[PDB]
Amino acid sequence: KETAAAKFERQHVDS
Amino acid sequence: SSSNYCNQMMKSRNLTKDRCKPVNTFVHESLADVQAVCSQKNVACKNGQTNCYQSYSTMSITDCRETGSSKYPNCAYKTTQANKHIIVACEGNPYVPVHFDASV
Repeated sequence: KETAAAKFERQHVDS
Repeated sequence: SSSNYCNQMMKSRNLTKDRCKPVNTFVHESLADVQAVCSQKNVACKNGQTNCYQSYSTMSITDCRETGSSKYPNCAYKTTQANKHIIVACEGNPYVPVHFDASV
């Protein structure tokens, strides 16, 4: 299931 | 729901598949450089808590904001590209970004 850190990455990082 | 960057990425990253999210910011930097902000300049978060950190440098960011015309299911976004300092709230061990507090 999705952690807060994983959710931050999915929603805000576009490497 | 359509072809500009924000419409495409908000859908792909599962932000607008089941609602229209009003605003969202994407940072165009490597993940480890975004994670490095958690040991840069400590600042208070908007809510006064103190686990926020501001990047020393500006980072490439795209702001996505719903137009006045947007309605689910047809979410529509205005795309604004800018280079700004980001502020993130950090938690855990490893101490990593968990919330985007602002760009300045």
